[PDB]
Amino acid sequence: TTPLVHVASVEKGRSYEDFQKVYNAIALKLREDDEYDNYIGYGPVLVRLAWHTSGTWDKHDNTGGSYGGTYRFKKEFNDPSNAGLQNGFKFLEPIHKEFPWISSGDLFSLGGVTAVQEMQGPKIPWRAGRVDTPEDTTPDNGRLPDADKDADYVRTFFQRLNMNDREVVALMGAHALGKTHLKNSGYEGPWGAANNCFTNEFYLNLLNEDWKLEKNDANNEQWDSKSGYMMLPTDYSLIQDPKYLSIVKEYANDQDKFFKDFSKAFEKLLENGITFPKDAPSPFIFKTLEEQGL
Amino acid sequence: AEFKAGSAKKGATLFKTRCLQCHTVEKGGPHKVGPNLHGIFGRHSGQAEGYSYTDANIKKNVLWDENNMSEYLTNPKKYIPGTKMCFGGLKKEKDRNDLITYLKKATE
Amino acid sequence: TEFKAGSAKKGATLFKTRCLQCHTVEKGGPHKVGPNLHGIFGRHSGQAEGYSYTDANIKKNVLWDENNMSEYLTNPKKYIPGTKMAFGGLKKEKDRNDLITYLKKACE
Ligand code: HEC
Ligand code: HEC
Ligand code: HEM
Repeated sequence: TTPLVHVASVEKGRSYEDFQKVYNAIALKLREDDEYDNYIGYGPVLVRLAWHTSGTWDKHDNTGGSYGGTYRFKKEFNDPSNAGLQNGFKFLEPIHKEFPWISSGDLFSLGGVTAVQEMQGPKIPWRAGRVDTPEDTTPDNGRLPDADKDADYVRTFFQRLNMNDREVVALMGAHALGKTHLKNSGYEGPWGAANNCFTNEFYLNLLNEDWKLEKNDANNEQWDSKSGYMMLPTDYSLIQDPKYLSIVKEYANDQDKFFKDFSKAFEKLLENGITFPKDAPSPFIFKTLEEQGL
Repeated sequence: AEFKAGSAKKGATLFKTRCLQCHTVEKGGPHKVGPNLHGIFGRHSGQAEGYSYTDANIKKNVLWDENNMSEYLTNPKKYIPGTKMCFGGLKKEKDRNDLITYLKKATE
Repeated sequence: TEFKAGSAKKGATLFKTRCLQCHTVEKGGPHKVGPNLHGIFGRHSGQAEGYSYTDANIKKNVLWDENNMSEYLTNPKKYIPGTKMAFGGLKKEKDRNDLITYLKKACE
């Protein structure tokens, strides 16, 4: 008859205590398997995983998005845009086996929320209820952003995710986490030095480092600084565009502000495409391990 | 925390894998993301000449020794709230002892 | 000259790749973010017609010769602080040679 709607349905009897148990499981494994990627740990790749699985959404026909958890299928799993994400998938496998009742999309998104919180970032309210959909619902590759582009490209790309200037700049601050790996994306290097702590370092480095546009070993160009950091062409476009620059500057000078906006934008990202019943529960705000005397 | 002598070799590996990213240990070595650590034991926190410390680190005004260093490395932000050093900490005593045994030697 | 002179096929792609988004060189060519660059060389900075220049580009009034032009491209904001041209600069002499040479020829 007409267009797709995805209704949030949380499994019977499953509530906040259940999901907090899953959060804890991820947070614990994040601490136990700490050697990954030269001790950066799996936090950054989990955040990138939550973003890539949600970022396939197209607001115009409601295809893609985190709802269906389709990254588990071949086509999306092998999207070149997802090179390296297999690591986050493997990290979460045992977790899913311990908690078989949680949906795939619910697990991928919760993984990003847990990683952000456990890396001392802002609390990200989260809502359960994503439901696995058949392989046929797997979007084709090509929906994630190219990093070799400019501000106009970034702005129009994010319009497809219903994101505005503020939301775009805030979400990009996640690049404070982890690093680019030449074998994965054709780009190499960290955006900063505090790779596994969620801060506003991305904006600070963008504004305070001396950047030089250079070719890397994969023959792509990236902006490099003397400190050994890098910025993708799309990251640097945030100080090339005037509108974006003003927001970069305000986050560079106010982390609490960045945190609040990032929290709102990341949850929105994670919930795009999802219709939540009006009688559905208020979003959950999980306690960190630290907050549990753990 | 109470330091107990350990393995300098294993401590060297811990340092290389967990600290070198941001710190050098040789005398006259350069500051990097973090302060060069030569002469760290016996000096007060935030006194490395030429490095821009956080306000919190300097105010801790801790005269570094093997014991409070062990306490610090167990949970940096906990011991010095607001420090900008990004590091969750070495939770195992054995790990902290091997590392400090090495640091005592490498810096000395 | 003090500035050498290079390949103009290279300069061409460098210009198409790094300057084209904002500037034309053809005669009559339309201003974009940047002024039409036709007959740049031999003119004073800030003269293109019916293009609005930051007072900074006007008040510097320098004749554009392949030499002051190369100092400029290395770092547009150091050269004409306040300029609004959003370019990081060409850190490579060949590039600068290669480009200028191209320009020399394209903006005749
Ligand atoms: C990602 C960065 C990074 C890593 C990894 C890191 N540090 Fe630090 N460290 C810093 C920074 C930055 C400071 C400055 C703290 C401040 O000013 O708040 C610092 C400060 C310290 C201090 C206090 C120095 C003084 O003079 O007061 C000690 C001691 C220290 N680090 C030891 C180590 C050891 C040992 C390790 C590893 C087990 C380590 N650091 C890992 C960045 C790092
Ligand atoms: C993103 C925008 C942008 C880019 C990239 C760019 N330009 Fe500019 N250019 C401008 C603007 C805007 C101005 C005027 C600046 C002002 O008024 O301060 C300008 C001014 C100039 C001027 C001075 C014009 C005059 O009449 O004095 C020259 C010469 C020039 N650009 C050449 C170049 C070259 C060569 C490149 C690339 C290698 C380049 N531009 C890249 C936008 C750009
Ligand atoms: C213009 C949009 C974006 C582009 C082009 C982009 C591009 C990239 C690329 C090229 C990498 C390196 C991958 C690798 O080589 O391992 C990466 C990593 C990462 N991105 Fe982005 N990104 C974008 C938006 C985002 C957003 C919105 C988030 C999350 C909110 C995000 C989170 C991450 C994380 C945390 C990593 C580090 C992964 C790791 O260390 O394994 N990115 N991104």
